[PDB]
Amino acid sequence: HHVHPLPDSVPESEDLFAPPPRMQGKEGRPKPHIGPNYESYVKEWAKTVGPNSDEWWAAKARETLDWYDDFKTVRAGGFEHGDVQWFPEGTLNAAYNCLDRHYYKNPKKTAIIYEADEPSESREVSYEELMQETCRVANVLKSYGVKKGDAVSIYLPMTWQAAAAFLACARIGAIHSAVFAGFSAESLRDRVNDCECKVLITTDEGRRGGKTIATKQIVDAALQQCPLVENVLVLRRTGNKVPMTEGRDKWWDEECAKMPAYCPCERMASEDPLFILYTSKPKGVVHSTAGYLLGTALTLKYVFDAHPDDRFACMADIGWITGHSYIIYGPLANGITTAVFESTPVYPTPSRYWDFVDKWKATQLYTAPTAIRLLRRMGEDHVKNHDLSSLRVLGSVGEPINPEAWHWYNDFAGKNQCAIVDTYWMTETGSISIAPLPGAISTKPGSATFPFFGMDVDIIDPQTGQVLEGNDVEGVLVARRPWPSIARTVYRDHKRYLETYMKPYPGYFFFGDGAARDYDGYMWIKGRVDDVINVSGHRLSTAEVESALILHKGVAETAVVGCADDLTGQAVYAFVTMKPEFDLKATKEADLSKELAIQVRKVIGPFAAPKKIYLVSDLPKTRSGKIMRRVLRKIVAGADPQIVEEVKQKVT
Ligand SMILES: C=CCOP(=O)(O)OC[C@H]1O[C@@H](n2cnc3c(N)ncnc32)[C@H](O)[C@@H]1O
Repeated sequence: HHVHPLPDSVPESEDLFAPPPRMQGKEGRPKPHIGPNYESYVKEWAKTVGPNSDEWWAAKARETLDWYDDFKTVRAGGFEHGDVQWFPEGTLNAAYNCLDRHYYKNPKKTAIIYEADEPSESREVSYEELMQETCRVANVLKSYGVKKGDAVSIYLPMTWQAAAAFLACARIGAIHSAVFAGFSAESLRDRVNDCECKVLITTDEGRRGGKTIATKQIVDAALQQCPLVENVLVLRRTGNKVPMTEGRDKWWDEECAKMPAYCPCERMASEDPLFILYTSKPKGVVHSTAGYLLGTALTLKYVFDAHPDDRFACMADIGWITGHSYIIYGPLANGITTAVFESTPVYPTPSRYWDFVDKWKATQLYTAPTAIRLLRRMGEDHVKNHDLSSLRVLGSVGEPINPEAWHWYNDFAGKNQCAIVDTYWMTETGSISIAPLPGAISTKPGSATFPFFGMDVDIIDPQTGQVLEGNDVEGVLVARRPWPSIARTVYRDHKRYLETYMKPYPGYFFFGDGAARDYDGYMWIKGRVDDVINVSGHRLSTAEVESALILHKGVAETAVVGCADDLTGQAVYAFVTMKPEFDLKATKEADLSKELAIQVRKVIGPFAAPKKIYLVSDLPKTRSGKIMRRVLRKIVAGADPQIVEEVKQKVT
């Protein structure tokens, strides 16, 4: 075979995992929406793509969402000029479909499981309580003069009220622009200025992993260079003394106390912007209302086989698109219970995730590979002794998942009884693009499998632009047609939007990842095209090599980048993080990096061997969990910021 799976210790003949009994409607579990085999997936998938899919999408749009005014046209526009349209004549409100209509049905039903940084301070937040706090904040925003189309910045930590902040902006037609609680004043500054918002929401302080976040302090430093900001709503999260600017800053609780607990919904056009999300100049991705909301609802319902009574647990942060889509809009659109996790995976201990699952009986869990590798690094005592039988599905998101981690996830977290869904997508896709449907697809470690409804992808040659037709091919991934949840522009920078995604390969959407469709049709996302290494003509993906390195005993996490090599063009350079146990004194470093080079030669090839390996305590990662390989590539070429100092030193 030309295309090989990500290196794994299990033989390929014993590495295919059919949907287990919890996803077969047995043991009293819900029957999956799509099942039981790959055929049942294509039968429905094929309805959602091609020129004959309008009828299907028109129905799902009316099945999934409540509409103030119905739509006439289903889709229009294209990539060329960035004029994507979906249900343009229709109107709705995001807050209504995430709150009101569910409050009217079961008001005492839990909407949010607020898992506070301290486990004892956790509680349930019903829809009634959530809708009421949302309407109060909306009325506060309206009292500040916020109008439909105005941008509002949200600098909130993972407290449950962040959902109220989001939905309050969408209730009145404003455009919220959420920023990671923890970002520096300079990063916050640039994002508050680009969106030109006049209102800012934040807390006095944040709490994560037992460490405080001086949100109001960082905000004060930022707003010194944000002239437009006139009003700041400050939430009392810790109650510790923080500076408050007279006139500009008002307390959340005191402002909401003056307002009613209901607020009418603004009638939004399908294509009115819902939010701006800036990606780490700053790129403010913009999403519309109807299309983004429909994509998050359908993906959640089908990719996680969500049912009315489930308790979905996405452990991401709302500063990330993963939180936007699968903490707030997605789950609450479907009217179920969702989790707001304020802590880390290892506070107070590396058992927190599992203490959480058994406490609330999470029916699905959804986190990043960087966290799965973290818990793997901490031993199996923290997880082995839990029940966790309430789970049915386990999700990975943010990067390629090494089969080694995929197995640990499958073994201990799911006790080999849960489906593993490797969900591939981007901030610019709005919702999950390629992922296995858990009740129908048999999984391969590290493979996203097949594309989701509305997504028709192709493998194109990166230079010629020709479609590699069929199986056992590899290249760069691209989409053939728009999908409902696709981003519509970059805020006040539609040229960057077209030049980044639409002009590289005229006719398609350009994700920026390498991909391979193996002999069975499974898709394999190998990493960022920018991270590809060209060793004497061979194109090495970062997932291939990293997955191989983590196959050696004691390896915790790895990151490989490229650098100029006179003989080979580029050479591979590896940054390796070893587990706590591994005694770096007893074992010669030279002998270790030599065993690793061999490990790569044996499974990949004699060209993928690193020309140099660096041992480091950690890796440069973003808040979401992405490994910042561009940094490592820049260094070799000459979150926790203190990790860059160790790299510049260990490399030099
Ligand atoms: C997850 C959504 C939000 O991610 P965002 O911050 O927009 O970054 C998107 C990128 O994450 C990678 N990526 C994400 N999921 C996967 C995945 N499942 N496998 C491999 N790479 C992945 C892949 O490079 C993609 O372009």
